[PDB]
Amino acid sequence: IDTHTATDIYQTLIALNLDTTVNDCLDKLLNDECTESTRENALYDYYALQLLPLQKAVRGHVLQFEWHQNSLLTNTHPNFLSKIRNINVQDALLTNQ
Amino acid sequence: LINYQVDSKLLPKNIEPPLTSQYSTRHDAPRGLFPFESYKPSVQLPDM
Amino acid sequence: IPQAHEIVIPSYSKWFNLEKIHSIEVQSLPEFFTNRIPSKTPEVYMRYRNFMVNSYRLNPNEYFSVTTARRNVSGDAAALFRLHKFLTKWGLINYQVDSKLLPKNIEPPLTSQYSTRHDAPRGLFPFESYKPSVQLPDM
Amino acid sequence: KAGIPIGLKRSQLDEFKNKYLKDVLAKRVPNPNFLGNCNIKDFKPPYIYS
Amino acid sequence: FSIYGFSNKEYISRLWHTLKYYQDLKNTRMKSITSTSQKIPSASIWGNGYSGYGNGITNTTTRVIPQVEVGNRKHYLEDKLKVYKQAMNETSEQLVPIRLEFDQDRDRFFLRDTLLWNKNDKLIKIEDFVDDMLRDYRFEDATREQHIDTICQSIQEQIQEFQGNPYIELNQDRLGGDDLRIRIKLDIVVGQNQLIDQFEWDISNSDNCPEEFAESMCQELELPGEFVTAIAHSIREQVHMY
Amino acid sequence: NECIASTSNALKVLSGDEGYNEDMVRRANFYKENEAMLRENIEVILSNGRM
Amino acid sequence: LKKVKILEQIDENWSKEDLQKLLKGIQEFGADWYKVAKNVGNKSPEQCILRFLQLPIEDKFLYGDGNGLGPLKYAPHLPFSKSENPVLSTIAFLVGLVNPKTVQSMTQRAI
Amino acid sequence: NGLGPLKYAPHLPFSKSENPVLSTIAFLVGLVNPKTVQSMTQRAI
Amino acid sequence: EKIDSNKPIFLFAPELGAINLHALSMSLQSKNLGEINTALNTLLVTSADSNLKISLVKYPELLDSLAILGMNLLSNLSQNVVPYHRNTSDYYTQHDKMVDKIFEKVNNNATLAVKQWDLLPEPIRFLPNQFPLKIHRTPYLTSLKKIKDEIDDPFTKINTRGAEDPKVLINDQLSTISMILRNISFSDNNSRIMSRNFYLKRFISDLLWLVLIHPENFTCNRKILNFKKDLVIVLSNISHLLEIASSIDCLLILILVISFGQPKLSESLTFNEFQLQWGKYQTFGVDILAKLFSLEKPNLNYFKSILLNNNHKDKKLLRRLLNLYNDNNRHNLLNDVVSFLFSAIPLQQVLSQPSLLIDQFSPVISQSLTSILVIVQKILFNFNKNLPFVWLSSEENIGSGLLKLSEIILNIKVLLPSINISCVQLIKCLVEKSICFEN
Amino acid sequence: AQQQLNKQRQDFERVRLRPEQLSNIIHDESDTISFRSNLLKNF
Repeated sequence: IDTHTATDIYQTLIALNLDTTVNDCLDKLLNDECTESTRENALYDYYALQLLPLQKAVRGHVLQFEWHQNSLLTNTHPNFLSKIRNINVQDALLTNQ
Repeated sequence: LINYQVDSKLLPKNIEPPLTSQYSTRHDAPRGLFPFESYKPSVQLPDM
Repeated sequence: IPQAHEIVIPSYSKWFNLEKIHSIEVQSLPEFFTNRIPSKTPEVYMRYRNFMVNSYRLNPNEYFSVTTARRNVSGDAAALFRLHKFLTKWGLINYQVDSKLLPKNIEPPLTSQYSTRHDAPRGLFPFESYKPSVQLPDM
Repeated sequence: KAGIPIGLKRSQLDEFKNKYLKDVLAKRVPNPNFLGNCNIKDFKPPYIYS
Repeated sequence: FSIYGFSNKEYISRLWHTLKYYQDLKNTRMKSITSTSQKIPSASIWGNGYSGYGNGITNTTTRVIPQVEVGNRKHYLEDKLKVYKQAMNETSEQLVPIRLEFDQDRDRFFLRDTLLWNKNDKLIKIEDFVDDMLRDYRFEDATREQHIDTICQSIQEQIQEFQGNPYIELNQDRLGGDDLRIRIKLDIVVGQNQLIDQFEWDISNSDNCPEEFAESMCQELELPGEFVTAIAHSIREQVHMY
Repeated sequence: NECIASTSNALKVLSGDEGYNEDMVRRANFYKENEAMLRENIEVILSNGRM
Repeated sequence: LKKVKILEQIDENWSKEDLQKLLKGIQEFGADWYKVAKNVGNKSPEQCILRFLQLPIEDKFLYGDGNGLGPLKYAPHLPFSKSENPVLSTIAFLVGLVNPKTVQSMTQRAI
Repeated sequence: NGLGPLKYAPHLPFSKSENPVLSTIAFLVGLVNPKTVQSMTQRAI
Repeated sequence: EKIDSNKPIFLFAPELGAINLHALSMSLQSKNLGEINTALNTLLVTSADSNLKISLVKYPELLDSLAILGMNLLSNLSQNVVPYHRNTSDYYTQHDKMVDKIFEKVNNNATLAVKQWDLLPEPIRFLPNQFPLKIHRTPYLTSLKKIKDEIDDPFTKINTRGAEDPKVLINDQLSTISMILRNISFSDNNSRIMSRNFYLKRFISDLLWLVLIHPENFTCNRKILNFKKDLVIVLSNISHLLEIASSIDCLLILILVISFGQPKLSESLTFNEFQLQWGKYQTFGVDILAKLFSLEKPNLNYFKSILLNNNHKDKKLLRRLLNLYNDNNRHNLLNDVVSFLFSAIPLQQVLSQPSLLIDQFSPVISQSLTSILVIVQKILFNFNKNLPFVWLSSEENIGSGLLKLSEIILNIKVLLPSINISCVQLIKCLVEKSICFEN
Repeated sequence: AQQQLNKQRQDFERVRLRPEQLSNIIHDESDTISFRSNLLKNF
């Protein structure tokens, strides 16, 4: 089974369904034989579906900040260096003293 | 039983500097607090 | 009285809020929150603290000293000293006394506002873009 | 003492801000503790286009 | 052909484009470092850091600065274990009225002040308090370093001769006290005005609190805080004299 | 399941990629479960003028 | 069809008129959160941003309420090959259907 | 909608059907000695 | 790999600008996650660098901050608590009170205490959950093998990331704190200040307890080994002025130091050569012991009591731990300590081939001899086993090696005159102690 | 003359506590472990 084409189909179907529901909201708006509840619901669903990508952008901004907050160099750079030294003559002289 | 009728704003009060609670403040942040960002995202629905 | 100056606090003092007491204040100044002395309560604490902050923010250019607070509010000078030092330590007061101007920056590419692209990589920003499947069987 | 002219009403606030402009024109160089002269400036997000 | 493809060549094309972007980003970062090394301030992909305020100015070459002085002073750092040790074992708030008076045709400087000090206080050293106070009055360095010792001795003497409140150290506390009443006389010269007053005060009662009384009087006459603290100090001073 | 998850994550790491799972963060539960984190982040971003 | 019934997010602290003002204000001013807040009134900018982020607009068009997406769940990185490793892709699709306890019982019976 | 991701699996229309699922099943069970298969499950003849 | 090398993850040293120690301290003392992580990363990048001095003399409170932070984290790690994004709030005359209380009572009928808390939490071992059941004495080579096995697994969780698991985040914060302490311990003023700091020693005690007694809460074996390395390096830089606070600390220090050797498989020496190229972390343990024994005050009295055999809780815990270690199975700890000290002297390697090797190894030989001599002369009647005789007749014949070392130095650069005398003194004292013990 | 003792202590400690670098500092395994190569091998 081809998984790459399956994911492509899934995403394209999402996009097409969004577009058809926007068209149907416009339709329910453009005829006057609908009630007031239907027309109000259509108008505000239109507003929401038109704001969807801005919501994605703001969510992505906040999630970027959140991912950056939890980042530490010891996790990303496991081979970070430190300050090793050797035991030398001065240690022994100091112990004797 | 005492000073019930006196209009408020006529009662005595302390002589103090006014309140600064409804003020707008700016924050001074260190260097590596915010990430670097690329990719200006759509912000508009794609044509189909 | 309208706001006449700009008010800057450090970013780590974001927790501070008038008409509220944080756990940092309780942990750092415990003498006011143990019910051992009747003249040291959270109400008196908020009184003194708000007095100091309000009186500083009317002229941020000037150092707000301990002698003026000691002279204008009534209490032992030691507790007022401790509270003034706590405040001036966490920002919140005297933070912009002798302020300097930032000269001017030279901006190399990609270090400026409105410097973002559609073709740039999306390192973080978890939302991805997919290739539309336009092929006769998939159609 | 706060620097407000005197007896300002709720209606004059913005004029006061305009007065601030006049204040520096009547040289004088503003501090970073001057309304609208902060050293820190907003850094707009990527979804804001301009 | 789309760069958002999964196949094999589109994935690697995307990786190559990402690598090229990050390489030119590193080039601009090196440009910023080099430009700031030659003392030409340059903007950075990480921002400016701290701007000119407290905490000083980032965007210099590179240093380790212990702190930035605020008002030409260093930050006060205390011992938190001693703080909690005093706070968790406290019982009373014995307050001493302290009066400082120095003339010029005597020790060289002139200075007058009144103050209240808690005698059951082991946290703050009188030398630090006096140094801070002399910095508040904007004394020159030489004069401060000369006279801090005299002022500290003056303050230290008055604490030692404050034996205390008798009706407390000797347990009397009769809920109404005895009737020993005295006249308390005020003469306070804050500003260009002078408040003169006189009232009766009972010194056997441990319920009489001078702070609340002074606060009430200054509310009823519309006076600033200077009068409040002066009146509280005067009441306490004369009560202790008796 | 563990094998599939580990292979995908190994590919992600070898490509030099990071971030959240896209399918998890397109849904509304993620934002009603992480309420406190989102509040704190929004305040920090606003008060600094980044929002 | 499926309708994105937005005006049912009436959760107690918000209200139908509040939601309407929020949506119309964001449609007017793009990301001016202060103008949107004063358009709604009685609520601060941060509450408006929170409510905006929590709105479930897309959810009805996504695959499921929460089986599972399966391999598709890892969308950007999919190490599968129909040509070279034909068994693993099919099994990746199939593991979602089965009940694992019966699978354990059957393999133990086989052994 | 019992089968979650099998909906999106591509297939040529109207002609030349291919069977991934049944082929995988027949391949995987063709390796395991039909007697122990009969013992494994009751579905097998 | 190239992309990872060019990605903008964090700043490097040339672009930190002016670094402010007060601001970093205040960032650490706030309870914001992002502030803490930024402060930690800046401190790591600075302290790991050369040409950048973090002077604690000019701002000492910084140290306290770090230690205090660490302590709380350890607590939260032991009791399975996560401190960030708590979903809680995080905020908070007698005559007048008599009067308005009468008022409240009257209105209610009409309608019809001191606080106490500590600055730090109770240590880490008095908690009812942290009671010793087992000592984890994994050697160094076995630990390396475990680290290799856990990284070379197909289903390895070595790169979960910090935003996907909170326990990984707490562990990363603790690792950064420990690396920072290790890096800054490398200076005279900082080491002198760190030797007397009260919070640092309490943090060291808590971390030792959690690493040796209850290490199940860490997510990686490599993090455990790195904690141990950081501990021995800090102690090596600091122990020339350290005063120990408890006996449990002495026990845990002994166990940590001898864990860096190579045990074999009591009647003989229980440690092997531990070659030379295999590791150099053993020399740090030798150095720690030689310097800590120098103080015939609290430290010497504690070590004597431990090797020969709230204060009630400490006595119960000490008895529990000694019984856990030794399980006539007494003085196994003495035997192990002395066998470790003997195995640190590279006898076979220097004697096999000679001047260059002893010139390069004279410090570790000097301090090993010093520690063994102190133990033999000052620490050494509940014994039921002639210990110095089992050291003398140990089938490895260390006496012959000491004598041959003395001779080689004789036919032969500031320590050799002391090493000669130490060798001969040690041989003589071992023989005399053998005879007296048999008596 | 307590400052001379302090200068002597400083000179001694600068030599004693100086860290080695890019040299004989040679590390064991668990320091020179490549995560990338192990991830590739296991893949």
